[PDB]
Amino acid sequence: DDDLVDAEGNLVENGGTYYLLPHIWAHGGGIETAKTGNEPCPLTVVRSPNEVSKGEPIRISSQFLSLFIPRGSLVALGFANPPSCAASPWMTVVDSPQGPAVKLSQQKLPEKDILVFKFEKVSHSNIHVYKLLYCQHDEEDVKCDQYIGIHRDRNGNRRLVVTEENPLELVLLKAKS
Repeated sequence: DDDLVDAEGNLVENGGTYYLLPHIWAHGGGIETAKTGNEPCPLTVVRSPNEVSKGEPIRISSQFLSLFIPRGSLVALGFANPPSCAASPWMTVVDSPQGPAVKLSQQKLPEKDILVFKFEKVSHSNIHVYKLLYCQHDEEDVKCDQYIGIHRDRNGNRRLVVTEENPLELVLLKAKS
């Protein structure tokens, strides 16, 4: 099984909320949302530039009713408290000229569209660190080797998108009740 482990050494609970913090303190803070481009509201998933900030608590769920999450299972990431305008708390990946980007949606999407992430163990580390993989849809299946990284746009928003270098390396801190 080899279940995902959180920042404090305890197994990650399937469906539990966690702050997705960068391994390296300097990289910034937690995950949030921001209104960018032509969006009518905060639909762009970004990383806070402030270290002291833990971002939004994020629910991490697989497609099973298991208590924990085996390392190779696909996961969906949703905000515990999504911005009012999103139809559901779940993140999804949307194509574009710039490339695939993590966004929220104004409509409820099918599971196959939100269960597109996968955490990957970062080797050479004492605390459990994980890269965040994006899993596209080949035929009817899926495949993940594209990593999610950060792209700072013209206004300083550190948008989460698929990048080819400097992928996110997170630790999952358990959010409080």
